[PDB]
Amino acid sequence: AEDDVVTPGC
Amino acid sequence: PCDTNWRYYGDSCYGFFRHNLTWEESKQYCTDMNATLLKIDNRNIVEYIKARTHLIRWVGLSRQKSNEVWKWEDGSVISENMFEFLEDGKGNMNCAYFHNGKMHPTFCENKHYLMCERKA
Ligand SMILES: *[C@H]1O[C@H](CO[C@]2(C(=O)O)C[C@H](O)[C@@H](NC(C)=O)[C@H]([C@H](O)[C@H](O)CO)O2)[C@H](O)[C@H](O[C@@H]2O[C@H](CO)[C@H](O)[C@H](O)[C@H]2O)[C@H]1NC(C)=O
Repeated sequence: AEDDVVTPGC
Repeated sequence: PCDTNWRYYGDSCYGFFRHNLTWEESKQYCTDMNATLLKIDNRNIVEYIKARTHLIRWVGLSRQKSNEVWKWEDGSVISENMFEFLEDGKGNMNCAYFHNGKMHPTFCENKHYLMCERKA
């Protein structure tokens, strides 16, 4: 769950 | 009960962070977030964390000197029935991380990812 979290740019 | 994207488990709220920080920097990071580095004091929390992450992450275990006891951030000495989960280290490896179900002593000035804990 925690390792592959892809976050959008701001 | 938890801030957004902090995971609600048992008593507490867990935050996970991929910043490459030294142990002391990680301690401060958690403190800046009104949290502390993790206490892995029982089999339940071992399995919870293990199920959730496979990357090396710092926990709140350190010793003042290689010949002194390992302590958690709350001042408590590591429990007897948790020694099974602690690998042996060399001298001057005085900080520990969690990786795939065990804790490993390493250099405090090495950098790793981390996670933090606070009450709900
Ligand atoms: C979007 O954020 C990610 C970091 O994601 C996480 C993390 O540290 O792993 C996800 C965690 O669940 C979250 N934790 C909590 C408690 O919410 C943390 C937390 O939001 C921050 O750590 C607080 O600062 O965030 C990346 O930082 C990502 O940046 C990109 O990272 C890539 C590989 O990870 C690569 O390095 C890219 O070049 C880099 O930009 C960020 N996304 C963007 C586009 O900035």
